[PDB]
Amino acid sequence: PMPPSEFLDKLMGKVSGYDARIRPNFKGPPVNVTCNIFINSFGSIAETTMDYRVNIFLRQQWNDPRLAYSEYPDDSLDLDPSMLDSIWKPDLFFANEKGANFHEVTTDNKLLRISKNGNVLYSIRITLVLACPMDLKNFPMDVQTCIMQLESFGYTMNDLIFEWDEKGAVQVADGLTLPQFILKEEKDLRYCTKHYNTGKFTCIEARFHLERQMGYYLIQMYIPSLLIVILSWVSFWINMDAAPARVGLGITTVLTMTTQSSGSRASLPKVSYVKAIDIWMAVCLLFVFSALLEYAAVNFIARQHVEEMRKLFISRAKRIDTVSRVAFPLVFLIFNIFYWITYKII
Amino acid sequence: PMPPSEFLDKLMGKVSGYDARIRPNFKGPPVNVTCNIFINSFGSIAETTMDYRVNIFLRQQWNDPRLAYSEYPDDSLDLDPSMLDSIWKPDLFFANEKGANFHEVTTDNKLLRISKNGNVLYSIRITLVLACPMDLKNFPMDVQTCIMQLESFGYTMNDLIFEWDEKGAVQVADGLTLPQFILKEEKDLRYCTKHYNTGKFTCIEARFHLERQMGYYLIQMYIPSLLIVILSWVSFWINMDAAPARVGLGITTVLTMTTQSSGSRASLPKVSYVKAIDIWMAVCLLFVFSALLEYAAVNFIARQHVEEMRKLFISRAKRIDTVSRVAFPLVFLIFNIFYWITYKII
Amino acid sequence: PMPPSEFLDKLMGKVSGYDARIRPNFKGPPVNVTCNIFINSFGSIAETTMDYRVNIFLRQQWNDPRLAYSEYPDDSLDLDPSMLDSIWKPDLFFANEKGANFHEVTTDNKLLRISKNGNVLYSIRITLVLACPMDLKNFPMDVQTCIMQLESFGYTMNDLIFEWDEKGAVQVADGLTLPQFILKEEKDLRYCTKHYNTGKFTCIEARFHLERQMGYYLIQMYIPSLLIVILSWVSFWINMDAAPARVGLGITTVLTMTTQSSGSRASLPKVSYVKAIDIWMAVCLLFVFSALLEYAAVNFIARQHVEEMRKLFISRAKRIDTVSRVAFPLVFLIFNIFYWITYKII
Amino acid sequence: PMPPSEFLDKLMGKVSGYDARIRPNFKGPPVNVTCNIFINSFGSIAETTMDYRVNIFLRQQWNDPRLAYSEYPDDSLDLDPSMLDSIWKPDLFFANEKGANFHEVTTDNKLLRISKNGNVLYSIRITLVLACPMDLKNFPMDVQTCIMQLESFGYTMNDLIFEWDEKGAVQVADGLTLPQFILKEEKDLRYCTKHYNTGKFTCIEARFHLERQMGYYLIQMYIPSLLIVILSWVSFWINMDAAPARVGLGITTVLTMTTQSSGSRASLPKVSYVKAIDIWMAVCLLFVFSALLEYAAVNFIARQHVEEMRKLFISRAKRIDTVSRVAFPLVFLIFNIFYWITYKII
Amino acid sequence: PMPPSEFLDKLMGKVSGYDARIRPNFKGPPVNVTCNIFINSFGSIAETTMDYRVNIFLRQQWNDPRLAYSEYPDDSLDLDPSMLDSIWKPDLFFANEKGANFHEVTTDNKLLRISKNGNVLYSIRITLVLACPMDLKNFPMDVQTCIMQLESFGYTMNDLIFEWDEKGAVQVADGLTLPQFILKEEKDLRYCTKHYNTGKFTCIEARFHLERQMGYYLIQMYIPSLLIVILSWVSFWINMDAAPARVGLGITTVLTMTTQSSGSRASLPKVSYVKAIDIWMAVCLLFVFSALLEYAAVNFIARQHVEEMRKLFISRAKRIDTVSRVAFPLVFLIFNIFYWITYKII
Ligand SMILES: *[C@@H]1O[C@H](CO)[C@@H](O[C@@H]2O[C@H](CO)[C@@H](O[C@@H]3O[C@H](CO)[C@@H](O)[C@H](O)[C@@H]3O)[C@H](O)[C@H]2NC(C)=O)[C@H](O)[C@H]1NC(C)=O
Ligand SMILES: *[C@@H]1O[C@H](CO)[C@@H](O[C@@H]2O[C@H](CO)[C@@H](O[C@@H]3O[C@H](CO)[C@@H](O)[C@H](O)[C@@H]3O)[C@H](O)[C@H]2NC(C)=O)[C@H](O)[C@H]1NC(C)=O
Ligand SMILES: *[C@@H]1O[C@H](CO)[C@@H](O[C@@H]2O[C@H](CO)[C@@H](O[C@@H]3O[C@H](CO)[C@@H](O)[C@H](O)[C@@H]3O)[C@H](O)[C@H]2NC(C)=O)[C@H](O)[C@H]1NC(C)=O
Ligand SMILES: *[C@@H]1O[C@H](CO)[C@@H](O[C@@H]2O[C@H](CO)[C@@H](O[C@@H]3O[C@H](CO)[C@@H](O)[C@H](O)[C@@H]3O)[C@H](O)[C@H]2NC(C)=O)[C@H](O)[C@H]1NC(C)=O
Ligand SMILES: *[C@@H]1O[C@H](CO)[C@@H](O[C@@H]2O[C@H](CO)[C@@H](O[C@@H]3O[C@H](CO)[C@@H](O)[C@H](O)[C@@H]3O)[C@H](O)[C@H]2NC(C)=O)[C@H](O)[C@H]1NC(C)=O
Repeated sequence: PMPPSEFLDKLMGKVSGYDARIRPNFKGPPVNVTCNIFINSFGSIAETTMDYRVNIFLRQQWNDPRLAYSEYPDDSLDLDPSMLDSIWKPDLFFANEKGANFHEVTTDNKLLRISKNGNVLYSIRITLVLACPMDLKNFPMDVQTCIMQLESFGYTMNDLIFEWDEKGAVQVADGLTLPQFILKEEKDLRYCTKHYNTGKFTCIEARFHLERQMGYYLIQMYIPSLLIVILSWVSFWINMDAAPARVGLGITTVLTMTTQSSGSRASLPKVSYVKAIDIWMAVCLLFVFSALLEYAAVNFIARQHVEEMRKLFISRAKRIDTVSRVAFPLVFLIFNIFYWITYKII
Repeated sequence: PMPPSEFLDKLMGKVSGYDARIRPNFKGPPVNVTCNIFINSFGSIAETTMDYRVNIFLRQQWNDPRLAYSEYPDDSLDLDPSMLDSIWKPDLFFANEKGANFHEVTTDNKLLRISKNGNVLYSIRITLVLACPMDLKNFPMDVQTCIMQLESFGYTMNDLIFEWDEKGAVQVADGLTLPQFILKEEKDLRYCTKHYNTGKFTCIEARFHLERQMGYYLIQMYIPSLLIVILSWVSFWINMDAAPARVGLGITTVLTMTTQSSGSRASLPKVSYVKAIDIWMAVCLLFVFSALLEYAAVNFIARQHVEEMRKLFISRAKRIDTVSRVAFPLVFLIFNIFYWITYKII
Repeated sequence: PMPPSEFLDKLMGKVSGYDARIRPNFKGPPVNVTCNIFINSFGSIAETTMDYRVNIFLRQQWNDPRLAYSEYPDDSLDLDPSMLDSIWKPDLFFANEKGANFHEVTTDNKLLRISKNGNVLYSIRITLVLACPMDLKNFPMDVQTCIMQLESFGYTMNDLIFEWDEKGAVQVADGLTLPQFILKEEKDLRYCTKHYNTGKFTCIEARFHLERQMGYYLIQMYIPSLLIVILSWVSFWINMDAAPARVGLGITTVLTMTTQSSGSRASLPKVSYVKAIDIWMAVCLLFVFSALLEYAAVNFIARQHVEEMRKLFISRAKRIDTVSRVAFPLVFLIFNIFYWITYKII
Repeated sequence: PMPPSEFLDKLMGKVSGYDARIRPNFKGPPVNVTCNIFINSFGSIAETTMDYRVNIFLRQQWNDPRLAYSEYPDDSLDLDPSMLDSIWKPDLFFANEKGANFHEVTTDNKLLRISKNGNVLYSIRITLVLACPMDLKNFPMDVQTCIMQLESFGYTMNDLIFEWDEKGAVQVADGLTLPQFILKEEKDLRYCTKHYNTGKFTCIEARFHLERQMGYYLIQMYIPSLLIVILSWVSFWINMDAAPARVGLGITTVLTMTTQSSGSRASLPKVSYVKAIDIWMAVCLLFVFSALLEYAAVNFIARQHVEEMRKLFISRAKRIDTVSRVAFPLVFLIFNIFYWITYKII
Repeated sequence: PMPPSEFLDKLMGKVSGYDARIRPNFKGPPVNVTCNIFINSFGSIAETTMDYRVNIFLRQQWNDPRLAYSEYPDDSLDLDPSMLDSIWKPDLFFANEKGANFHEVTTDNKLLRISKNGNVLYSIRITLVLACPMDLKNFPMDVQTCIMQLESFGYTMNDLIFEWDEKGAVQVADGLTLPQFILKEEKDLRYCTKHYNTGKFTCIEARFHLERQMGYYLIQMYIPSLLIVILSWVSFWINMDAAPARVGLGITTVLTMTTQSSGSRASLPKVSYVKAIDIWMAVCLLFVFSALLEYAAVNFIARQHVEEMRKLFISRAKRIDTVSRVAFPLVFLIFNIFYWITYKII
């Protein structure tokens, strides 16, 4: 006899003086709530909004001496979420929620079991859209650090303390991959204790290091910006002194270079500073604009101008072509060395 | 006399000791819940978010010996959703919900009938937005496998086991078509039993094989990329040695080829690897860029340069034109053989 | 004396044995619920999602012999939605809901009146986002047929039957117009009785024939595609044998023709088959691409090439121009006859 | 003594026979509910959906003789929204809701006070997304008339009548401006009484005349369409008889004119008819396309062609240039007079 | 003994005559509620909608003499949100809500503590989407002032007065940064007392001065608009009297200048007036269009035209080139001085 749901209504009901509005160990030491999470889903990391969506299993463990049964033979008593509002629960929240919700499909997704000595496991499923500030100084090569922090709202430090457990405080699902990022295995765990004019409130947080996948931006933004500089080096071969087509190749490789420089920031926040994709576009814009300034310098030296003088201004307008045909694969190559050593090391 | 709604309140009410917070066969064998789904709607398969929306009829069948009436003459007793929170129900959920809801139009869309021996049918309507990781290595020719899995949240393996029924575990509606995909008839059914630090929980899943319709990408992305290579072969005929228009056709078929290569990935996730639509664009980019590098080689050989020597540099700059007029329909044709046999077989 | 709300609480309350969980005519003939709708709003007919939004007044009429009062002098008793969950209601739903909601502004928008013999009128306001598969074979000239179907969820055919009433089963508001479509006056009304593994369930449906307004696509997509073919016929007049500008007009009218062919499908689903707007773009793409292949054929015949021989290759390269200047207004006109007779008849 | 909340529970509670399900003046004259609104926010007037969002204070005043206290000394008794569902309220709704909601921040935003003679003031805050059909025949110069109508849902004309009050039936906030429109001060107030097959229901409505701000469309769409016609008049000066650049200026001013004609309708509904911005684009498309047909006519007359005959065809191909250089500032100016007098008067 | 939750149910329950529907100091002086906020998150400041999203901690302090306990030994009694609807609360709302919500993750995020003398602290977490009208006369250099105002809804001025506290009435989080703006430290605090036809209602508000970051618009919109003017100055060097390429550089630098002038207002509201980014685009449009009107003036003077007369029309068409090659770096530089002194001072 003695089923658990009838027995546990005796443990927390009208008799035995249990009050769900009062924390355990009242007028004594604070409640030590230890926590760990299990990340089911991760991603949709937007940058116009600067937020990310996570789907976690928030597990909470504390001790409640009023729920310590002694004569019931089992070791754990589950509690379905119909009677979930009948015991004490910590008032945990996230300091960067930006909208969140539970999951209530076919049953309230809430887990609650009570051990013999009073250890209470409390596991719920939460979908969060957490805010993290994006630092985009070196944009295709940055390592973002987006955090999540777990505060108390109504209980101060002298009544309720949050801790991480030592046995794997952040678990990650097995095949959890990201379309644009990779989640590094080392996850920092530190304190974030807040001081308001109301009091000091407990806080624990977990950093997540997000490294980008450079392989996408190496296809769309780097190679067509490297192919268009080779396209601007075709103008050094067309008719070798003067043409109406070297102007047509000098203009047109600045046009789509301006479009690709403007199209590279189509889905980005309007940040105040210069980033890594800017000084790849705004330096390769010089290598396609100096190729048209050269033909403007050739067509002014060649068409300026006797017998002796004919040997002068023709050998001077050919010296501009056959030297800058090789000098631009030296200036563009010495920048391409300097660009990647600056950013791949950082 | 004895109406069912008054009779069944005797079966589960205050008398007879029925408690909806306690599973059937308590302190005994686990509850064997068998399930099958009926897909009403399918689709809106996004790839930026990597998710799909489904609209199912979730049927659940278990046995409850406390609900086994004997003296009532009927074989089945329906139960409207007003008294739905009064019997035991399995706490099923989806491990990749990503937000979901019920349907509550004109009545809570819930079905519940109880047989004589205790068999309980439970059919509800759920709209899900399920997550599936997209593998886009061969993008217009891939066969996606998007899954859905049905776990328990509060009952472990020794208390509740999920199964698929043998009589058509996944039904599909009659005229259910997809705008971009086709749903294959063979649907895999296997186990996905999860191990956490709380316990081990039951899980059953059903795979759906989604094959794309290549007919859309054969019109927008393949034929204008095949027409623009024919457009670049017009330059082998214009004035046959030298023109200011062969540059104008050499530049311009790289411009919109760059735009079509960039516009082909307008609604795609920023994946790290190269896909099948990339190495169709980034190889046909060579066939429109080598056609301009040829005229840069023709205009350097023809305009380089006597009586005997005049026969040399004219017959040499015409040999470049009349051979590569036929060689490029050999190189582009030998790639076009190699590109489709690689991907249509896989 | 005897107010209705006090009298009707006697009619359905604890006394007289009324039970809102039991259908009328129990253990007898099925309940014949007759229905008609009033479409307030219609439209926002998307095609990427293939759905439409409607705003209806759902009226339901059935008979309930337990509500047949006799001695109260009035003919009808209204029932405000505070006591709405106290009588029986049919569990109607829509088989293609895709999310829906009620309207609860300043009062629950629900109407309920009870006649003397037991006739119960029940009118509620529902906003639906209904799904309909789009058939886009002849896209600017198609007649779409989007339906809505009204099923029962928990009551089978032997307990509850849906019917349309004979007195105008679908009413439409007076000034209801659509931005892209016109709603035809003939609305089909037929049965859609579903067979599941649970039972057979009643279903009635209403077809809505949606004919497009071709006047939008006649301005944006047809006239600039007809103007660009006239633009390609300008090249037959420029210098009459050879120019570096006939190449520039031959290239450029393929460029924006490719963009307009790609821009015409900017807000469309990725369907597997070819549609009517495709073979207007992909045939007028030939009339702007054959005009450049002609000048490539002229510049190869003119620049190929004596005294007698001079009369040959000049009269042959002029014969190509002065015949195809008139032949292309014959080939483009004989397609334009064949294109519209195929689609305006269907 | 005698606080209001204890006194008013006597006025509407179990004693005195008050029933909130029964309208005042029952079996008598209908209830005359007078209404006025206060528009806090207005705007976000979309045209793809053809709707606008408003944020109003809906005030309702009626008479309830059962709430007419006599011996309590005050003149008004406020009623907080905790007891809001305990007296009678009219079932007002909007016939063009398209989704709406209340505001429940820190308290249900509901006001309710009861005078001595029975006058009841009832003020709530509603956010509406109201539908209005857009008439876009003269699109940048139209005066839109978007309405809002307030019906009853359960009470017919012989039980409940809506009226506007004479003392400012529509108030507008002080600094309420709009980004694209201006709200005219004259607001029409008329009746909209509906007839259904259920009965006839009361309805009152208020028209809002919305005049556009033409200053935006005068910058983006009119001046670059007027600058590009001046750009097409540059071709009458370049080399004065024949050039390969007059073709290049003739083609290119049709290209971006086609893009600006297509880009002007980027965020507009797909209406069946022609509008005012169309016949500014589709007439200035002629003035940039006839300028290229002129050079095609010049290059056919000049290059057609003796001593006497040389004076003929040179003075004939120059007569085309020097007359149409001045005739096009006469034809484009006589249309520009005719265009604005047609639309600014209407 | 005497736990707080049992003691406080005596303080506000059935005994002691406490009524939560009645404000403190009834029939006396008004309730002086003092407020201060803590901005957690700020931003997503849209301009098409003209709104911003804030995430605040709304603290409210007032005095309630009915809650002034005397014999309980503690100084403050917390109150969890399960009993939150049992005492009096001010009916605060925001006059520009535009939709808002609470936060209910793992507990209702509400704080409530009661001191000994009756001081009641009440702190809740609210997410707001507040409306502010944008003034965009000088668009990249403006200082926006977006406000938030806190009114009462049901209590007039003679019953409830809102105030700001003197001890830091608006606190901001530590590392709160914005992607496009910076939040100035001086925050104005003034009154906004409203007068309706119902009464006069209290209101307090806080101004937030938002200054833009000009560094984004200095990269995308200013440098490619300054590079294209240098690109138009290349045409003064190409062949120095006449070319078919100076037309090709005169047309093309107007094309993308028109696109950049249209693309700069891609995500902006359709305002009626001219802004700062307009008269940078619409003046640099003149410097790229007058460079083509010069070559049309050169090609008409040079190609107009003896021995003496040959020296006239060649020295006249070269005087146009060599003077306007230096005059345009004087006119564009004297505007660039006048443009920034006008706007950076304001
Ligand atoms: C929750 O965790 C905190 C911190 O782990 C516990 O506080 C600690 O409690 C112990 C025993 O009450 C304290 O030790 C005591 O130290 C004092 C000198 O400070 C001395 O009288 C004894 O040596 C005694 O052992 C310890 O100082 C204290 N630490 C802190 C930081 O407060 C708390 O007891 C835990 N509460 C529960 C309910 O488990
Ligand atoms: C739910 O399904 C499971 C699996 O089908 C059932 O468990 C099975 O129960 C039977 C009978 O209790 C077990 O057979 C027994 O085998 C043992 C040796 O293992 C031996 O003493 C007898 O031969 C006896 O027949 C069977 O092993 C067991 N299988 C597993 C995997 O546990 C369970 O009974 C079902 N529960 C209900 C309520 O239907
Ligand atoms: C709801 O509507 C259905 C169909 O209109 C009604 O069913 C019909 O009921 C009548 C009278 O009970 C049946 O007529 C009977 O026919 C049998 C032979 O079939 C014979 O014994 C008599 O001639 C008798 O009149 C009729 O067959 C039956 N039709 C069907 C398709 O079932 C039903 O009665 C209606 N229920 C209510 C509550 O109005
Ligand atoms: C609500 O407003 C309506 C309309 O303003 C009121 O109806 C009006 O009531 C008066 C007095 O009952 C009627 O006057 C009567 O006219 C009849 C001839 O029609 C004659 O016997 C007398 O001369 C008498 O004065 C008036 O006709 C009637 N008007 C309409 C259109 O029905 C109604 O009484 C108001 N109800 C309340 C509760 O204020
Ligand atoms: C809430 O705050 C208001 C304003 O701070 C308080 O109103 C003020 O109350 C005091 C004392 O009742 C008034 O002083 C009195 O002035 C009159 C002449 O006006 C004279 O008889 C005495 O000199 C007396 O001190 C003061 O005028 C009044 N101010 C206003 C603007 O009304 C109110 O009492 C506060 N309520 C609570 C509950 O704290």
